[PDB]
Amino acid sequence: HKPLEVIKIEDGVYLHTSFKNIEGYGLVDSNGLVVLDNNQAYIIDTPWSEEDTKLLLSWATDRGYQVMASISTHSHEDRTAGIKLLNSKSIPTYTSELTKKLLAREGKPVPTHYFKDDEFTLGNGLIELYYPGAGHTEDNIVAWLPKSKILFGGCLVRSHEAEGLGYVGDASISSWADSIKNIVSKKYPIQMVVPGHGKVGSSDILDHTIDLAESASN
Amino acid sequence: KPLEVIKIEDGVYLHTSFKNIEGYGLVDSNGLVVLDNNQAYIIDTPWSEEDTKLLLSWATDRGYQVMASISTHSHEDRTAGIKLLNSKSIPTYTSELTKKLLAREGKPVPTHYFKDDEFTLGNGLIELYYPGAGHTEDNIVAWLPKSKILFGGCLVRSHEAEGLGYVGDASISSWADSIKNIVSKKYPIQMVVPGHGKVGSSDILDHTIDLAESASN
Ligand SMILES: [Zn+2]
Ligand SMILES: [Zn+2]
Repeated sequence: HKPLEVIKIEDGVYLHTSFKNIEGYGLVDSNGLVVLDNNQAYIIDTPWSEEDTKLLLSWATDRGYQVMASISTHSHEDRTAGIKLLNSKSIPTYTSELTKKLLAREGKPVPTHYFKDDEFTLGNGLIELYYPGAGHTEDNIVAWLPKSKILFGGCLVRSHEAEGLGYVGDASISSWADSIKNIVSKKYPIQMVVPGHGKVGSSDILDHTIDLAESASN
Repeated sequence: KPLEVIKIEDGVYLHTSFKNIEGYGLVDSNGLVVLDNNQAYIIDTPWSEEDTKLLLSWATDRGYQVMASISTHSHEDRTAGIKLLNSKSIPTYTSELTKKLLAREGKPVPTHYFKDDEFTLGNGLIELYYPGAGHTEDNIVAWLPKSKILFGGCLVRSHEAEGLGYVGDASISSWADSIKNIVSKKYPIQMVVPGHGKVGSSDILDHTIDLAESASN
């Protein structure tokens, strides 16, 4: 597959995108973020593979950044593949309590840290994490970046160009619209929503996602 | 999600296996089981060794003898059902080119292989043909004279497909020429089975040319 791409999307916020070859279908992209605070770096979702995680770490360290932590937004592999490698480098890895326990139940590498409430911050205010309820998975969380006004929605949100909800084998479809409404209730002054797959868009990505969820729910 | 097998004609069964793609949804992949009396031939295996196991179980529970498999190209998916069949002493066939491509990539290799651009399997049951590069450099197709079905694998796209699929190893500018070589065989095609998506008519070929020429620009 083609290798990790990293592109600046705001002052101190970079989009990292990994790619998978899907036989029969084509190339599929997966997004996360790197957030900088002076020379400290925080990774929101790892890349989709251990080797693209290695490239992400090298991106940061070649720039003289110290990688302080990762947070993964649910237990699925496009969010967590790199937890094994970061653990091996002694980089703190974080999920929610629920995500950590799901990983453990499945015999997957676990983060070295977790948070218990519906809200938590990383980087002492830099990244606000929120659990809005089930949708894409029972455990999906979102990250709000108050300085850049970026909401990282992960797979709980769908890009404009997405006509469906994606992989729903672990989804709670009938809960999903309510969980997006919970995000809206936070009154974040969102100017960009970053989905787990596809292109970055505005806050109207939330309304789009509600439409898809309500349609599927029937 | 587990294997599905369904009859699409007397003696011909469609097997469809599924992958969970984690930002897109479920992706299906097709192959065939072709019967001559109780003797069964597999055209492409499920992309999983675990689904191939189930396809073999499907055949032998019905009391069929699995005579051979044929693989249409060297991609990770439709092979290493090769590994499994090899282990059960079931002959596995590919083109010689496909065989060497696998061997070069250190993948499991078929025990059997054919040299020319044409080969017939099962006493006239299955006709294999190499039309040129397209989805891949080595892709072959299988023609079934009895049922008048062409298995196009990923060289052909379903009527519903809007793109050529995974094009990483494609010869896009060679692709329309290769479909043309299939048309040039003048097979009395009643159906075409794509590697992905719904089975359809011979117009699936024209559709594929249209995607290929379009892409070529
Ligand atoms: Zn997921
Ligand atoms: Zn292929």
